[PDB]
Amino acid sequence: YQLSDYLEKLPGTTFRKLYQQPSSAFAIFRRMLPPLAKVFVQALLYMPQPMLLSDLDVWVRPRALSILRSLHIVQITPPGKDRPQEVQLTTNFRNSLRLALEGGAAHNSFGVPSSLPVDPRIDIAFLDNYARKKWEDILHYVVSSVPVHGGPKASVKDLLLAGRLVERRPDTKTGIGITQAGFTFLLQEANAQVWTLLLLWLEAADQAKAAAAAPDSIEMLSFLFMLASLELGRAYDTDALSETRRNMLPALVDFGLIYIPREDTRQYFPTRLATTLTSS
Repeated sequence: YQLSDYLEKLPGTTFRKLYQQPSSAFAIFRRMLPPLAKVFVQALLYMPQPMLLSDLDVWVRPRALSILRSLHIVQITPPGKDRPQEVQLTTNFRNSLRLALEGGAAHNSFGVPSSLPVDPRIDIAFLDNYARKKWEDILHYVVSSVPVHGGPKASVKDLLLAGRLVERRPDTKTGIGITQAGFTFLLQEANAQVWTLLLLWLEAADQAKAAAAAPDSIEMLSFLFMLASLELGRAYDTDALSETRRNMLPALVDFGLIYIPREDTRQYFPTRLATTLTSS
């Protein structure tokens, strides 16, 4: 619904930057492309030259409903461009997806688990309370902007404001009132709610870059996919991340996708919000 809509707006140049990254290409591939599109793309990545449409039809076989829809989804997202009789895949996407399917991606590009002992008090229950309360607060905030005829971190308020889930208002003590977006946002399922905010967190950095040209969204998104491949209740090693990702842990903590302990900022714990992402 949301990620798809977001992606359908992205210009080619970004897609090819995003597909410098196996995990990304493989994540999209895995959990955007429908059962058939996968099948079509597999063969396509394997076969020698930009082959014949008719041969892809011979690949199709049964059921025979999505034969059209599958062409569109493929057409919009990847850099898998074609001209009648010829249907190519973009080097970047090919190269990226291959490495992924051959499990030959950088060793240090995944959630490196941590050797350090795990505080007995940090269980799935803790990591659920934490995350839950974190989201409670955000939801309470956007709620407390509904006319009545502390809350979250300042960085989130400003993000909701920028996102137009909330609008500045002269009348109200808060200085803030709910938008129709905000209403819609409040009705969405906890998954859709997290994506709604994350996509804003992304757009924000574009809206910034654009001006600041008087990390990029792609880096932020890649990392998100990574966090969706990690395991819940397991501690991961901070140092193994790239500077750009070490530099995103605060935002994701604010959002409740990550617990750090104060005791040891060598181990980051993804919450259920982080691992669910792509499975929803």
